Amino acid sequence: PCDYPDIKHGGLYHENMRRPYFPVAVGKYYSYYCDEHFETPSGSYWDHIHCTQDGWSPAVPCLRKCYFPYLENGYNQNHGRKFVQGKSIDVACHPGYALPKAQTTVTCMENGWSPTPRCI
Amino acid sequence: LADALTAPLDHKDKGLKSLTLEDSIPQNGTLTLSAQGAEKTFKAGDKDNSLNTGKLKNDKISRFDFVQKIEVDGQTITLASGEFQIYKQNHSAVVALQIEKINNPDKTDSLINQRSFLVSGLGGEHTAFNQLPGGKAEYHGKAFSSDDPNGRLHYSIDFTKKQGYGRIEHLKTLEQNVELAAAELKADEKSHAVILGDTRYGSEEKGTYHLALFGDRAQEIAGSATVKIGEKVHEIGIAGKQL
Repeated sequence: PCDYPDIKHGGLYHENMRRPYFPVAVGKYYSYYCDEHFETPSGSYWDHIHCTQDGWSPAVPCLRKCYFPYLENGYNQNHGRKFVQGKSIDVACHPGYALPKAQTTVTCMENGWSPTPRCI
Repeated sequence: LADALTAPLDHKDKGLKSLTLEDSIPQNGTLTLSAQGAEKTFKAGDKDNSLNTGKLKNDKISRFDFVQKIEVDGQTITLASGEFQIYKQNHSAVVALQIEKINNPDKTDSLINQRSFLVSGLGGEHTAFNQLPGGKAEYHGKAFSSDDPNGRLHYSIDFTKKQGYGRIEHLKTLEQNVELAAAELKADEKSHAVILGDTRYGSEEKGTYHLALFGDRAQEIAGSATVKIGEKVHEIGIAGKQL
């Protein structure tokens, strides 16, 4: 029996209606959304969260999505490209520019790009 | 349709007159509705901007073309697009989104075909739990799903027993009629009257339904239901009224 889902970076649709009926039995499912900069594992802004014998599924309902920014003094072959949490990408700077602290790649983390994709 | 997107609110209109769309606006972006050469944009932030439902036909689905957008690195990109479906009543409304296409993850300025149907929200004057009449009430109206807008809703509420039950009929995409099992009528956080229970294929459980009561005398019900056939989740928009 699953209690109200703590959907980090998301939440339930029809929250007010559904809230008074928790806990829910195994097999129950609800439509949920993801906040700004986040997405469902299916790559959408919404999906269904399921009450399984192992608890709420998906276990990580909302994943960060990082858009590759325009680089002043860098090559823009990846501008307006979407990357999902965990994915990394090489940063190609113009000659005489580099990523700070001798970095070669940026990674999409729960709080955004690490480090910030910038050619100093 | 065009008038609903441009014209202002007037008392002379057949209610529900105004509807807020906050739940249909994802990722703190914008929602743009278009029909008959007209256009209106809704931002997730403000609640003062609303759809003029007073211009729309009662007891019918109104269909607007939709586009959900987000602002990223100066540039504004399309998150999703499809058909916005609004079913209108006197004190209530059911909003469903038929998503036809989503943002292409590899080419953000373009789109990929991906179909999904979501009942995103409701609207109207909610019935306070303390405004519930005595005895029983019967409701009749629509049930609508992905490419299935002619289903029927039959629903009965025993206010004294704080309980309701009903049925969804004539949904082409569903093999059987959907039983809306005996469910408890409760007060939510805002002290509004709500019902939530099981959807069934006879006696076999398949999902959940929930309804909110609308109007000062619980004249209407509006909500949503789900049916799970194998791994496919069917979302259904439901709304009825006292005849």
